[PDB]
Amino acid sequence: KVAGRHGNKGIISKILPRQDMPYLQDGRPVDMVFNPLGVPSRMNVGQIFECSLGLAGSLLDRH
Amino acid sequence: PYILKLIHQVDDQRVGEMEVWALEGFGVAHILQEMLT
Amino acid sequence: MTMDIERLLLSEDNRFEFVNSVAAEATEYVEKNRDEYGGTKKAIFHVLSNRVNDLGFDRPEAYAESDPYKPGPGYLKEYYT
Amino acid sequence: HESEDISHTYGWPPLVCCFGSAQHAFVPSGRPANRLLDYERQERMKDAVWAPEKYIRAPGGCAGGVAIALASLGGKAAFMGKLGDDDFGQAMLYYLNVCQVQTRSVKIDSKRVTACSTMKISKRGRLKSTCVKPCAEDSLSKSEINVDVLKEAKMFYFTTHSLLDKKMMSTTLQAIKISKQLGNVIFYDLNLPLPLWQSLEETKSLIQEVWDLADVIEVTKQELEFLCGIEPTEEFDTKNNDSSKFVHYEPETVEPLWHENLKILFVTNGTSKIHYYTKEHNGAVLGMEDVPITPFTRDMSASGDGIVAGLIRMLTVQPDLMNDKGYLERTARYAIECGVVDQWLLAQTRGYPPKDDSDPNGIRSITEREYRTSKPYDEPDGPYVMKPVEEREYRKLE
Amino acid sequence: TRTLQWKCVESRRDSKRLYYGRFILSPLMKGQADTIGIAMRRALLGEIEGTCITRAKFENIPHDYSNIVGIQESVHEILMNLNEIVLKSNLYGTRNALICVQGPGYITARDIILPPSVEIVDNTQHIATLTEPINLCIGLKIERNRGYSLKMSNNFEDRSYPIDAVFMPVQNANHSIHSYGNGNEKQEILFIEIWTNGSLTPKEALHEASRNLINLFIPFLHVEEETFYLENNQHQVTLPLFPFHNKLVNLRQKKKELAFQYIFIDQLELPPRIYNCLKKSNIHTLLDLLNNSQEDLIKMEHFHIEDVKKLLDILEKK
Amino acid sequence: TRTLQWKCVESRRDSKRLYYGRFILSPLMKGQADTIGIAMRRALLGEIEGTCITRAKFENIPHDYSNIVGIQESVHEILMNLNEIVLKSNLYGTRNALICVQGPGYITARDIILPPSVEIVDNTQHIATLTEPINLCIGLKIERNRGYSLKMSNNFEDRSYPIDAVFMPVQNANHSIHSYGNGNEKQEILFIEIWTNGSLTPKEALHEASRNLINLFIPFLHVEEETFFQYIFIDQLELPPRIYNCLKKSNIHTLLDLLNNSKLLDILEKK
Amino acid sequence: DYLVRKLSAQELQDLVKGERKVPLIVDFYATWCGPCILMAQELEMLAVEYESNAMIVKVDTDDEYEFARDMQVRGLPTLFFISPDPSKDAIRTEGLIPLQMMRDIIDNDM
Amino acid sequence: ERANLVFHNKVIDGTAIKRLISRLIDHFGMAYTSHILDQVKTLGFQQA
Amino acid sequence: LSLHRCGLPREIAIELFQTFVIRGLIRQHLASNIGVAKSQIREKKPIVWEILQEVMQGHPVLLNRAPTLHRLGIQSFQPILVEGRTICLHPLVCKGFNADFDGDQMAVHVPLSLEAQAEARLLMFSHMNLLSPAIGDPISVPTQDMLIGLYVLTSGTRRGICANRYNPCEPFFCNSYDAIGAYRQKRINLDSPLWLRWQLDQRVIASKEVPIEVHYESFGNYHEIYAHYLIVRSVKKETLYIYIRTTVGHISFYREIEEAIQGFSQACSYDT
Ligand SMILES: [Ca+2]
Repeated sequence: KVAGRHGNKGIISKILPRQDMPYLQDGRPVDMVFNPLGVPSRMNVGQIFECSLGLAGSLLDRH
Repeated sequence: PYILKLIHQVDDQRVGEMEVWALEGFGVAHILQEMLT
Repeated sequence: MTMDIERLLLSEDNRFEFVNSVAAEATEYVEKNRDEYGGTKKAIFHVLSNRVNDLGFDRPEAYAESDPYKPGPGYLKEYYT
Repeated sequence: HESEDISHTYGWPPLVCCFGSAQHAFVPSGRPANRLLDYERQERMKDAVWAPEKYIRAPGGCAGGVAIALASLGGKAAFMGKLGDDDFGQAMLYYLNVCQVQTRSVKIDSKRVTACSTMKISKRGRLKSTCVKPCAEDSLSKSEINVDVLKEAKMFYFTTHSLLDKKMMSTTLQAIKISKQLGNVIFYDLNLPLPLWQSLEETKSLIQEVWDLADVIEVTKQELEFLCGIEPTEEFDTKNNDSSKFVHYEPETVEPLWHENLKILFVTNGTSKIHYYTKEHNGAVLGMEDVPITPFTRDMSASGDGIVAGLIRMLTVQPDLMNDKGYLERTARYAIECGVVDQWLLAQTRGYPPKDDSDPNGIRSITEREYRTSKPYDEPDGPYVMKPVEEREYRKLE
Repeated sequence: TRTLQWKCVESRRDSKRLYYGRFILSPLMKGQADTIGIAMRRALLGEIEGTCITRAKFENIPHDYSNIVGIQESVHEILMNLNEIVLKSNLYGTRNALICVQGPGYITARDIILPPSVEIVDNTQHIATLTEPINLCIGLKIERNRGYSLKMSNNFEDRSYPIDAVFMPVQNANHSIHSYGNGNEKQEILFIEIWTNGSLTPKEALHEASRNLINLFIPFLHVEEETFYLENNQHQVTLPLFPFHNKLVNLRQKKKELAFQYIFIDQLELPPRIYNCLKKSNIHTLLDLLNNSQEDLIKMEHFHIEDVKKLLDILEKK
Repeated sequence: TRTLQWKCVESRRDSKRLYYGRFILSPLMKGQADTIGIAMRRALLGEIEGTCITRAKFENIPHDYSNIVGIQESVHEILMNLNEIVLKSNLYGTRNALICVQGPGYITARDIILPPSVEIVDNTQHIATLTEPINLCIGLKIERNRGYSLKMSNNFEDRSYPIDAVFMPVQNANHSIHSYGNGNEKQEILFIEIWTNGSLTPKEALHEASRNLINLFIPFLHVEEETFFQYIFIDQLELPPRIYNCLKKSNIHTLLDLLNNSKLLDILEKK
Repeated sequence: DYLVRKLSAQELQDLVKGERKVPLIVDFYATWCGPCILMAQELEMLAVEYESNAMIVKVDTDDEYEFARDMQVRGLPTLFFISPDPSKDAIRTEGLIPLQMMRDIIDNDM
Repeated sequence: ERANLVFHNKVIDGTAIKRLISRLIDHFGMAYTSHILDQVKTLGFQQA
Repeated sequence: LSLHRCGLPREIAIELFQTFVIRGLIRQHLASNIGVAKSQIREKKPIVWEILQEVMQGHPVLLNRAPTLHRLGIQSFQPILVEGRTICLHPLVCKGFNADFDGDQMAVHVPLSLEAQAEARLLMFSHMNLLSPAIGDPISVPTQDMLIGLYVLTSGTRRGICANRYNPCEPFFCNSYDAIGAYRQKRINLDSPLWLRWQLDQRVIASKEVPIEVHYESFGNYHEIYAHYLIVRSVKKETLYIYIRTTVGHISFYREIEEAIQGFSQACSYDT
């Protein structure tokens, strides 16, 4: 069981090699893939804000 | 995002009375007997 | 077999009598030949295959299938979940 | 002497008649050569990639090897030759058949023996050898020529190895004249045999009567220099891809070897570079030769067979584009890729000889993985293995 | 000189264990860059072998989670430090290495006694810190492999604590496809940027991925399985002709005559029209010819009723 | 124990323009089978050369209408029938095919006059139906390209009707992976499934896809012949106000910004 | 012990000009020739099989190129089978011949 | 034998697919529809 | 997984099929008696897993959700030995079980008597229970991203002002296979409009409306442009050419249903 801090709980069903996980435009494959359908039903948009800001913080080296 | 790992896989049968109703609905009399035998 | 199971039920009058008849005939098969219906061949599947063959169609015995591409005796086909 | 017009049943691609011998694994000769190679990679890969001390490339193999190579490329190749009715002859005959090579033009002889020609060893003055009994694939007769195969074939192929015996030479000339009369393009892969590399003058006289009959001639860079009298001035086995070692000779240097019938001359430096010369156009195509090579495949004969097979494949499908610069560039590039693939396949097939610290025909080989497997270095006296506390010789830190 | 050229447009050495290289391949016809890009992407990420420490063996410690007097790091800290060092080697197999030293001081990758097969990449990598003059000797196992070491129990040996090695040397890879703007055949420009841990330069990884890819598609260009004859035991013959020759000599000694599955219609002195039609119908062997019927032959295009009659008597003479 | 070998397990020909073939490759290490299957599928679908009709010229017909006398099929439908013609060829560049026919009857693929290197896979394909005794000459344009390639030139406009021909000789392709374990021997088995339109056998398409893939990665092995102080600012260093304003206007604040653009240097070089 | 011994041309003349009690096998090889290395492995165990009942000699055609041309060695690998009796003729085999054929060539037919 | 389906051209949604499954069950039976659901499930997952 | 299959871990499957595996070992003489087999199972020999794999083949098991919800809260599936230490379950049946994937544990029971195995396979399998008895509506309807993917497929071309910047004031495919093939070759997009040469009868469901415009040529051929298809009729002849204006998505969805029917018919070849 993995979960964020916004009530987005999740069970791990698949483990894929890094070469077939979806990857960004810088070539880095993503580490985990979530279902976008969870947000509208559960109505927790905070993870959407945290997700985007986490990417910015890691690139800018900020917390 | 910040993702945590939970404790369920670290920390850790009876057929209820409702399963009897479902088995009767299917009409599986021998299966239902097998549960109570 | 799923289509064959329904096909047998099409000519049947009560699906509860059909399963009782299949179970009764399957029990008869295993009593005659104890050392046949334990592994790749199942008693119930043999009944279903026979009942389809009785209608005049062709099915493999007990719907049993092997693995022609199995490399070795110790190699068992891992299932990609 | 002719027959019915059976041209309606000729199926694309056009048949190619690979005339010559059917030796198993037999190279004509080998000359020092320069390989277009990345020597920085070789320096760091010397412990895992085998490289010969001196790079010597054979021009190719027998005519049957080209037929096998051409068949593997999807072309329709028929081998014309003679085989004995013995264990080897039938084994070779089966080998051609299972390789999709048509052998209806192969004459099976019960009197002759395959590749076992008898020799008379003179020992009075200087010891010589005269052929008392030619081998099975040297006794083909002018009557033993499948003219129907020649009628169907749109290209005739032969090598210089078919001219080393007078009986073979007369039949070889006879087959070419019939093919020329039937309108078949004559392909002449030189593949100069070992004896012919001495006394250049006799070599020119040996092939002069047949040089003028070939529409397409494929010679190696070493063979072209030998025929033209050019002395090899470039260095060999030097860790550099100097342009001198891969030099495109000007058409003026090629002119003395030219003749009216000749349409394309192919000069091949292996798969590294292939040069083509025509009446109007001339050019060269760069390739690669850093293919996996083992001591069993170091002669590069598979590349020679693959290159000519690719050349035959491209020329037969488009006979009207022979004098087309754009098509020749694609043809030469295609030949390089065929030669690269064949040499790559041969290395995996034959493998490597076993290292130095159960087979009907004693042949011990190891795969590429086994050749790259390192010794464990687990010797108890070795410096890489734990030793008892007595002789630990603990090194001091900074 | 080549019409299709490739070049390393940028090479960088950000750190001792982070090499960046960008490569261009132009011009590529439309759809080739997409095919090359993904295949290079998968080959670089998971088809390049690397070598690293697989298991370490101490002497006087009870388990990998204890503390050694004189060392500022726990034993588990040492294993993670060992798991982080980068090694280069072109050879396979498991090899031994030693860190037999004494302190006080800093233990780095430069202090590892390596076999000639393998070489150290970053000799400045920290391993352990020794605070008092103790004698520390660690036995190492070095192996070259694909993917990552299996994270399962294999410590049945003499207290060789396993190390979860990650053999993949390409940290990351990326590729971009740009239109050449030719307007006549839709050419494209392919860029490839490779990040490596220093065990091999990005140019080497580009070549190694291409060579590994070729070895993956070259088997389809080999002859089909069960084409040549074999004794059905070796399954790998350097010379495919010899196993059939060994059959004939045994056959000749027993005088049993060759089977029909090894007699081809070429040897049958058939008319050229008959031979061409049979070859067109993918009928090559005499056994395959026999398995057909006369009606199965009449249906062929250039085959007539009179021909099946003359074909039979040819077989009758044989 | 085994070596990497391939074999054809299934091969069906239930048409003249529909061939089926299933191929097995084994043994494969973990992760390799997916890579081979993905690349082979891309090569099969688009990287294999296909031959088909690209343009059709209606010679001797100045009608320019949707229908012509003596032919039941419309002009647009004739192009549609031409687009379905399956061809196999080794041609380089472009060739011309001609269809000059008699009066009443059926125009089939057998009636196409072909350039030397091309063939008709199925001569029974219907082109058009003739009713009135009128001759009809059709000028075809045979071309051989890859599936992924695109062409822009379309003979401008000279009464030649372009045919939007898809160049796929491999109708479909799919790969499957079977994994077998023996405790610790994880070997993978790759299945390749190829459907071709008869222009080439599925075995041939397997080889061409493999060769086309190899020809893509050969260039990476090619070699070429050989021939023989942010923390210091412009404010600190004494500069003329004229020069200072010019640098400040161009956002040249530190010295690094100054060296990145190319008696100013004489005064600067001493400090 | 017994193995394939490297001999030059003058080392082969007195062998054929002089006495020969067991059949003499001349291996015309070159280090650059791939199949000749395979040809050696067959001769490595053929010598073991026939031990002292036959003699195996290898000749390098790169050095003895003038001598190979006199022998009419048309390529590599080439084997010369010399009968112990000077009356009988020699046997020249061209190509990577199988081990079994070399058995019957030296036990009989020569 | 060609199946006489209906070429849905506008759009399918939760209600549209539910009706289609109902009609497929009432016309082909549950054995056919069980296989159709698996193909539909794969098609929906793949395109999503 | 298939609709009627479930994945069982090795350590869970061996516990459920303890007796049957022992029977297989004794039947095939691998184990002399019960005591040897039980010790052999604990040894975890490679043969044991092979016996377990063939034992479960054809033996259905019952999957039960402890907080049972419907009659589908307990159902029968054909188990297949799967890797890992978790029970794989079909996505469709997880809605019949309401099996959320934020945490759930099911109880699995193996029928023993041949009568129980008969009715488990013939009465409780998912392929025979597709209609809810409450009203007679399907239960295994695609949902979640399965429904999203189908919605995107059938969400056709942009129409009107969403497709053209200015007021006007497309490829033709002879068969659906070319349209699919062109889509694979990136020649057309999923939502890009195209014309499909329709060989069957009029089958598309469109609003019953008169043609937008009829192009009546003077030679008798007249084209009828409808909102979604073009029909080419003639006076001299009766050609009746139909071209459907659609997308690859609609073709892919239609082809998927048609192929599923044909694939099921060929597999269950009662004709032979
Ligand atoms: Ca040559």
